[PDB]
Amino acid sequence: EPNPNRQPVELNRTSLYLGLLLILVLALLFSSYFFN
Amino acid sequence: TTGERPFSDIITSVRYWVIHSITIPALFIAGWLFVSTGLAYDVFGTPRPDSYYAQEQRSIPLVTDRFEAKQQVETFLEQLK
Amino acid sequence: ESANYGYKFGQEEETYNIVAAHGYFGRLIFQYASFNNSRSLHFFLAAWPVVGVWFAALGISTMAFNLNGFNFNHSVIDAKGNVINTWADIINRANLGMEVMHERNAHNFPLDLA
Amino acid sequence: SEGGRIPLWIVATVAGMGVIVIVGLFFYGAYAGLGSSL
Amino acid sequence: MEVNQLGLIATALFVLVPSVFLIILYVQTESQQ
Amino acid sequence: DWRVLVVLLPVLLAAGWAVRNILPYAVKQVQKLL
Amino acid sequence: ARRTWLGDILRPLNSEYGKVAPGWGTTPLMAVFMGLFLVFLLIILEIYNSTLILDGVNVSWKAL
Amino acid sequence: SYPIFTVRWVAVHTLAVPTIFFLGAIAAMQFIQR
Amino acid sequence: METITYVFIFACIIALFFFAIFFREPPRIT
Amino acid sequence: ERGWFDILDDWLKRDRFVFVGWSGILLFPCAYLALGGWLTGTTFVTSWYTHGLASSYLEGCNFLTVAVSTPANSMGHSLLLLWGPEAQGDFTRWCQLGGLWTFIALHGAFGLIGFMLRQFEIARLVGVRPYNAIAFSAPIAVFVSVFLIYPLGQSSWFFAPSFGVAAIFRFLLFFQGFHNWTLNPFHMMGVAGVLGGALLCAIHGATVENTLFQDGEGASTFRAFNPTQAEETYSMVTANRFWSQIFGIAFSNKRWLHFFMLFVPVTGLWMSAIGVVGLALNLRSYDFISQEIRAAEDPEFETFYTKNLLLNEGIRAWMAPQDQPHENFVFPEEVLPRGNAL
Amino acid sequence: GLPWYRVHTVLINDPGRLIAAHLMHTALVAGWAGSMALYELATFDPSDPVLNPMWRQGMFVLPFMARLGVTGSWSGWSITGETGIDPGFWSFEGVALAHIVLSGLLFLAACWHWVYWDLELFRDPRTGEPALDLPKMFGIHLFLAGLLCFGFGAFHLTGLFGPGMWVSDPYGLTGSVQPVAPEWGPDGFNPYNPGGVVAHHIAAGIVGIIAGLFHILVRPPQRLYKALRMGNIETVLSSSIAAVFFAAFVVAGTMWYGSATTPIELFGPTRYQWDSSYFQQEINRRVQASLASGATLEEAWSAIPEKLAFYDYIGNNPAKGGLFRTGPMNKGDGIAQAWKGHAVFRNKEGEELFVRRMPAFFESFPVILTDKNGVVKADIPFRRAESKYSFEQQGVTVSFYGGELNGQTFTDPPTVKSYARKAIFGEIFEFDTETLNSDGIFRTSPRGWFTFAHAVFALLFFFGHIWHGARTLFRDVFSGIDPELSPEQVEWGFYQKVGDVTTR
Amino acid sequence: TITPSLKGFFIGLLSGAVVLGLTFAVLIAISQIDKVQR
Amino acid sequence: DIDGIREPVSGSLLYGNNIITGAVVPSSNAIGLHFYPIWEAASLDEWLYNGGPYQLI
Ligand code: CLA
Ligand code: CLA
Ligand code: CLA
Ligand code: CLA
Ligand SMILES: C=Cc1c(C)c2cc3nc(c4c5[nH]c(cc6nc(cc1[nH]2)C(C)=C6CC)c(C)c5C(=O)[C@@H]4C(=O)OC)[C@@H](CCC(=O)OC/C=C(\C)CCC[C@H](C)CCC[C@H](C)CCCC(C)C)[C@@H]3C
Ligand SMILES: CCCCCCCCCCCCCCCC(=O)OC[C@H](COP(=O)(O)OC[C@@H](O)CO)OC(=O)CCCCCCCCCCCCCCC
Ligand SMILES: CC1=C(/C=C/C(C)=C/C=C/C(C)=C/C=C/C=C(C)/C=C/C=C(C)/C=C/C2=C(C)CCCC2(C)C)C(C)(C)CCC1
Ligand SMILES: CC1=C(/C=C/C(C)=C/C=C/C(C)=C/C=C/C=C(C)/C=C/C=C(C)/C=C/C2=C(C)CCCC2(C)C)C(C)(C)CCC1
Ligand SMILES: CCCCCCCS[C@@H]1O[C@H](CO)[C@@H](O)[C@H](O)[C@H]1O
Ligand SMILES: CCCCCCCS[C@@H]1O[C@H](CO)[C@@H](O)[C@H](O)[C@H]1O
Ligand code: OEY
Ligand SMILES: [Ca+2]
Ligand SMILES: [Cl-]
Ligand SMILES: [Cl-]
Ligand SMILES: [Fe+2]
Ligand SMILES: [Mg+2]
Repeated sequence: EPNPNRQPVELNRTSLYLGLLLILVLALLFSSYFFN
Repeated sequence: TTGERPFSDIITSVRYWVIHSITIPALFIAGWLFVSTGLAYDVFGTPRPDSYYAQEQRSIPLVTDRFEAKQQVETFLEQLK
Repeated sequence: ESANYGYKFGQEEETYNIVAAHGYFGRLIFQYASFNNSRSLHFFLAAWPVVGVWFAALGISTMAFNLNGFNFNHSVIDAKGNVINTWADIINRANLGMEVMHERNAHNFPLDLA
Repeated sequence: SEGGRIPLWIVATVAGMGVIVIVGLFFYGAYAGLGSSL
Repeated sequence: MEVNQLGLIATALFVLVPSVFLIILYVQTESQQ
Repeated sequence: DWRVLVVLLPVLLAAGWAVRNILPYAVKQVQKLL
Repeated sequence: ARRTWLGDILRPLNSEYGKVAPGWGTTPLMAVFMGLFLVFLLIILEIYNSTLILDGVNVSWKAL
Repeated sequence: SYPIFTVRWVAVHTLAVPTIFFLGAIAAMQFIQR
Repeated sequence: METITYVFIFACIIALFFFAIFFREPPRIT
Repeated sequence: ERGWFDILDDWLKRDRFVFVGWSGILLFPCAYLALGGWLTGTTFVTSWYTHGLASSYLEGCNFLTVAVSTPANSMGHSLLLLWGPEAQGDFTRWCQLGGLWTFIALHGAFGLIGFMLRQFEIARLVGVRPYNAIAFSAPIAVFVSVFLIYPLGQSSWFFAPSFGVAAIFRFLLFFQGFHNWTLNPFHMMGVAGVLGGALLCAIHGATVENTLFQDGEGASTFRAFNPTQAEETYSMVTANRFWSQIFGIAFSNKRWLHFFMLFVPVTGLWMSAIGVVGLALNLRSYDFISQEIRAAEDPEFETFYTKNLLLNEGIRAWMAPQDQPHENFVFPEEVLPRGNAL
Repeated sequence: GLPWYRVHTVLINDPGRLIAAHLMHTALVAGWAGSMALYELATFDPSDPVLNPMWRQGMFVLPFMARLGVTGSWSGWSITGETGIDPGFWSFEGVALAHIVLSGLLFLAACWHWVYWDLELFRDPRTGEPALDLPKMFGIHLFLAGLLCFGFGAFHLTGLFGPGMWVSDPYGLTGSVQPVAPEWGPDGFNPYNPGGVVAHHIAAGIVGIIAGLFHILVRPPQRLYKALRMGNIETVLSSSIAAVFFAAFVVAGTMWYGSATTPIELFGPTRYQWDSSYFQQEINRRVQASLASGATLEEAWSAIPEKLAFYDYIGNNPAKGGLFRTGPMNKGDGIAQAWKGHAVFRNKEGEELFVRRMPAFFESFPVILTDKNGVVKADIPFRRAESKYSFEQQGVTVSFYGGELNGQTFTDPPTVKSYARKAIFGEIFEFDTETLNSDGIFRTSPRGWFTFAHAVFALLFFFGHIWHGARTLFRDVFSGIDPELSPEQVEWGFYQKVGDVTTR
Repeated sequence: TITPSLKGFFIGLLSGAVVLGLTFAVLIAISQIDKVQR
Repeated sequence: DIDGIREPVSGSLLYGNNIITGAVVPSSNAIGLHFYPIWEAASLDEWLYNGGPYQLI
């Protein structure tokens, strides 16, 4: 039987841009320390 | 409004000033005397200008033991002649 | 759903209740420390950091001409004339470490005048 | 007695002047006695 | 320069895993009517 | 200590004074709330 | 829903949802234990902190 | 019409009374000489 | 290797600027 | 069921000039005691026996140099209760041993707890969401990590910040010299959050003030607003176009805008908090190992990183003996790191 | 649809799948413990518990296995230096394997509970809706926890039926797993008395059983049920998160300060042992005792165990590392090979001089030598031109007693200076820096990393508690406030009591 | 044995109890005198 | 050579810097406040040694 609690998930484009910018800036910041 | 008398109402009343033209100077003078009598020094254990050091000493009376700190300070105060 | 979808770009009506926010913050402190005028509030938001950063900038720009921070080095002296250190003097010690180590090969004469 | 007799602007003025007196006293103290470096 | 060589993969994964996460979420959002 | 009475005396005279001036209205408020 | 043997066995353990005691119930009692617990914590903190020093309790590696 | 002694009264004076006392103390300090 | 990494990340960020600016969700008045 | 609890609840939540509430029972004494404690200390109490410093108005310090200083290093992490084994009920000794520091820090901690409970309580009474409290989590994280966790990681309370302007400056310089704290990416995120916050504050405020609708005739635009009006007082659409054309991107969602204004500084402060928790253990972002290997081998290799390390070494050597009197550092002139001439 | 940060909220009214998710989490954590143990066992060098114990090697879970009595490998070695032992099944490998298998079983169970989510058990008998009776659930789980706690204390720790636990002497020289008797007196609350650990689990276990029976049999009062929203599982999330960051701060603290459950042979020394020269004092005490009994300097110092000397060295201080200085301590100063012996510095006049030890605060520290009275007698100058205390001027020599350099004296300034530089770190060791390509820079121990991770997680979880607590108490306004909020409910004086419309 | 610090502990305990007790006694008294109107 | 004492400071990634340590280094102290455009240099190599890019930027 199909579970009635299932919900669709969303991520709009602006959230994609924001998220990508966060990940990339965090990488740009921490990478020096990873290489050390 | 929350029911209390408005501040502007009170601080422009003659009575407010009858009371506070007394109570405020009195407090001021009380504090002044608290210092001028030297009471503050003894209450808080703050050194007077002539009691940071013994006359020839240049070392700080630094507390160096946790449970004997009180005794240390008292000893330091003794060594001030 | 995201609460943000409750706002639609260009809608004529406000998306929050400024009277509720005012009632809340006004009770948080007291009534007369809370803005009830959005214009004067937003103006405050604008003015405070802008004026502050103006002062920071003027700080750098005036220290450019060596009108420097407060100097209380050895400001407190006991009855005999012993220096009683304050936190200002500790700061001075740290400042000295910086001064003596900075550009370690560039100074030939005892004062770093620029 | 009845609130409203003494005009607010006079109160404000006297108060402000008191503030200036006391703060002036503190700045004077920066140059005399303790903490004056002398 | 004697950098820690793991830095490379650490950085790569740091970028790729969450980025890919977002991309999956975005694309399947667009493909919904 | 004499300095304690010297320092407390102005404040005590102040309290006594404000009590003198405000007492009737004070008992009026206390009675009113009761 | 689907019944199972284990489900039927456990069924009464999950059947009193929302059942409450009226009013304040055992809240006073609870409060007491909380009070007690607080003091207990205070004690073990202050022992660890050397703010409370007890005979025979040497808060050090040199305990044993 | 209005009460004199309220929560606000108490809050105001717990801050105001020590403040004037302290201002007197610090004012006095300005005349201390080493 | 590190240099390539740093410059790569940077380059991605600039590319991202391009897309976020010119290929943004259009604000639509309603 | 109107028992005493409910009557008390009635009284505590009366709409008065200063709201009290249940939280008020915790908030008001603690806050009051912290404030009074700082005012008392900075006015009257010395740091002679704990730091070898004058720190009060009574001693001749001014507003910038007064402080309630931390206890002596010898106290360890003692609660320094007035009735505790160090002061033994002696108020004066307690003041001289640094009791006011733990007094202020602890009453201050519980005060902050009280304030945030107050935010929750009032939020619940009025019917708003508790985002203000949530936002206030960030100051609490900062306070707790810097004033409690950080010294708890170290040898004693002595190395916590002392409560004063110059004392805090010293704290900053210490963190540079010993911890190389500016190099720490968690601090960096904090800086980004705080400056980003200030930036958002300015830019949102200015944008609103410069996209106002003419809703009045006067040259003072402040009058042309009514708290109960339904219409927006400024044009989001014009704001959006302006920023889209000036800067490339712009907000289009107001809820998202104000959430973002919540998000940036709160998150920044939380990040700095994490970094300081690291510094409690001296788990620093002090060096870049590759830089040090190269520089050790290659005396012509210089960067701003190595330059700053030379500065840190100076800070440590020159400030340690006076800043850490209990250590009894005697550093002869000849061992002090110095560049040429200076 | 759901924003990315709410995807897991689909479980809130689905007990079966909530259980599936919890099962999956448990499987993941068990699998991590297994994998982590296997990695450590693949990298652990068991060949020298004296100068290369587990905490020098970056071992994180090995010490937690050792702490509770797993000390042996199937390959025949044990962490206390024995060879030819049979640890039975419950070796490090056996523990790792059991966790891996548990992980697989929990994975399968998670699948089953995911697919068969619609169980009658999760429905309320009266309403037919999904419902969990959280108060009774709490009673049941609390009772089980009480049982487990009690059993752990009474059987495992005591050795009644189990190995006991890691105990040691005050200097962490002779650690082993031993049965521990409960301490029922006030010293039971001494964090350094392990008897207290035992007593705690027995007593708290019984209390847990009693309390559990109580929460099984006695319903919540209406007023607490309402106040805490006990019908809402998120209230349990909030208070559980609170308990958990509480616990986290406590284990961070006891890991940093030390206790009977964080032994130095398993996690390394504490920073405070360096701060107070804990080990140096015991070393000196033993040496003084030998000299008292007529032994020579060389005898007195050669009698000092290398293990004890190794504790008295700042490279084992957990407050000396760095956030991005990764890996085992061996990667920093090297793999310790041997004590060089105790360095005794002397000047031309034959006075004994003492190197000022490095405080943990300093990445670097000058080399300064005093006499017993703390008077500076020699140093390594920065500016040479007005040097008065140079080793060359002062004719400083170093002699070694004990260790590989026993009986030797060095008189050439460069050598003497080398040893003085090492002497600021405490006792001096020979390190193999080649094997690991060690870079010479200090790293922290498992004590450090544990403490850091758990202080940070405790702090973040505080925020978790705030967030979920807020969501529990403000569920009605989560999506926003009442569009018909009366301006007079929020304006002043309209109601006597804030928020109470019956007080207008 | 009652060490001086155990005594100190009891004094702190009793002080706290007295502070809280007086506070709540006053609060309850005032609450009972100045009731809200419904 | 930021401070003009023939002691060149490395600022670029290719010359041993990471994102955190890297910089465009201020022009040489020997230049002071003199205007140093590219065409005042005898070569680009000179210009680079003396920190011309800082001024241009
Ligand atoms: C109202 C809120 C409040 C809170 C949360 C605090 C909290 C604190 N105070 Mg502050 N204080 C307050 C108000 C408050 N204070 C007020 C109004 C004053 C003025 C009187 C003070 C004056 C003051 C001083 C002078 C000092 C403190 C100190 C402290 C700290 C130690 C407290 C302690 O150990 O008590 C322990 C007591 C309790 C926890 C009471 C619990 C009662 C239990 C639950 C009931 C059982 C009691 C039982 C019947 C007693 C049996 C006794 C018998 C065995 C002999 C703690 C941070 C100390 C400090 O800051 O050290 C640095 C300190 O020296 N406070
Ligand atoms: C009857 C015999 C008996 C004995 C001998 C013990 C012995 C012990 N108990 Mg147990 N206990 C018992 C019965 C017993 N218990 C019973 C019947 C219960 C009721 C179920 C408990 C409930 C209990 C709890 C809840 C705890 C103990 C703990 C302990 C240990 C205390 C030593 C220590 O390391 O404290 C260390 C811990 C403290 C000194 C308390 C810390 C309190 C914190 C500081 C409060 C503030 C938290 C705050 C959020 C921190 C954030 C601020 C910060 C970041 C600055 C010791 C093993 C403690 C423990 O396990 O420690 C490892 C502990 O937390 N016991
Ligand atoms: C409680 C957690 C914990 C702790 C305390 C340890 C401790 C240890 N590990 Mg173990 N480990 C763990 C969990 C843990 N581990 C987990 C979950 C895994 C699986 C990945 C491992 C896998 C593992 C391996 C493979 C190895 C270790 C090793 C070690 C040892 C060296 C540690 C080191 O160099 O770290 C370095 C720590 C850092 C560089 C800090 C990381 C800081 C992060 C990246 C910050 C992230 C910031 C974030 C993006 C900010 C977001 C902001 C945004 C929200 C706005 C040390 C004893 C090593 C060892 O010596 O083995 C013998 C080793 O080789 N561990
Ligand atoms: C027992 C622990 C626990 C549990 C069961 C939950 C459960 C929940 N949280 Mg809460 N939360 C917790 C702790 C917990 N939280 C803590 C410690 C914090 C502070 C950081 C929060 C802060 C928080 C916020 C701000 C929000 C939630 C929300 C939620 C709900 C939706 C979660 C979701 O879909 O994320 C989905 C997450 C992802 C799809 C990716 C997350 C990637 C993270 C950031 C990095 C990866 C972590 C890594 C894989 C695992 C590390 C393990 C670590 C413990 C060592 C769900 C009920 C949301 C909610 O209330 O919805 C209504 C919500 O907005 N939580
Ligand atoms: C130094 C910087 C700084 C100060 C002085 C500060 C101050 C304040 N923040 C408040 C609020 C906030 N701050 C917030 C976000 C931030 N706050 C920030 C930084 C600061 N915030 C930053 C960077 C952020 C971004 C995230 C939010 C979201 C709020 C609020 O909602 C709240 C507010 O109402 O603002 C209007 C108020 C809390 C009132 C209160 O707790 O009363 C109770 C007083 C108590 C409990 C006493 C505290 C005792 C302290 C902790 C220790 C003792 C300190 C001494 C008395 C003085 C020492 C002085 C020396 C150091 C020089 C208060 C005005
Ligand atoms: C008159 C004093 C000027 C002080 C410096 C400038 C402050 C105002 C500029 C902030 C720029 C923010 C960005 C634009 C934000 C923006 O668009 O503003 C808009 C806002 C409202 O504009 P209106 O058009 O309604 O009024 C301005 C004119 O049109 C005249 O009606 O302007 C003002 O309120 C001007 C206030 C003048 C009086 C302000 C006095 C403030 C200083 C008080 C003393 C503080 C000293 C502290 C020292 C420690
Ligand atoms: C500690 C302690 C305590 C408490 C005490 C208290 C509570 C106190 C209070 C105190 C106080 C409460 C004080 C106050 C003071 C104040 C002051 C000192 C003020 C000053 C001010 C001024 C000087 C001003 C200035 C200004 C500004 C700021 C801005 C505007 C302008 C002007 C210039 C006006 C007890 C006994 C419980 C116990 C023991 C310990
Ligand atoms: C099926 C089956 C089986 C098997 C099983 C298995 C094979 C398992 C495995 C499992 C596993 C093998 C698992 C693992 C896991 C792991 C994990 C889960 C991890 C995680 C991690 C993390 C989460 C991390 C994070 C981080 C990072 C990355 C960085 C730093 C920071 C941190 C820490 C945050 C058997 C035959 C038995 C039986 C039944 C069936
Ligand atoms: C699922 C496959 C895993 C099988 C591994 C079983 C190891 S069994 C293990 O073997 C050791 C051999 O020296 C013995 O010392 C030990 O007593 C015995 O329990
Ligand atoms: C000229 C050097 C003569 C004295 C030897 C130096 C002090 S001792 C030396 O210290 C090294 C760390 O730098 C260790 O790696 C090595 O094992 C140890 O022999
Ligand atoms: O800091 Mn000090 O003072 Ca202004 O110059 Mn003189 O030495 Mn150098 O050139 Mn860069 O810096
Ligand atoms: Ca004189
Ligand atoms: Cl420099
Ligand atoms: Cl010069
Ligand atoms: Fe706004
Ligand atoms: Mg003066």
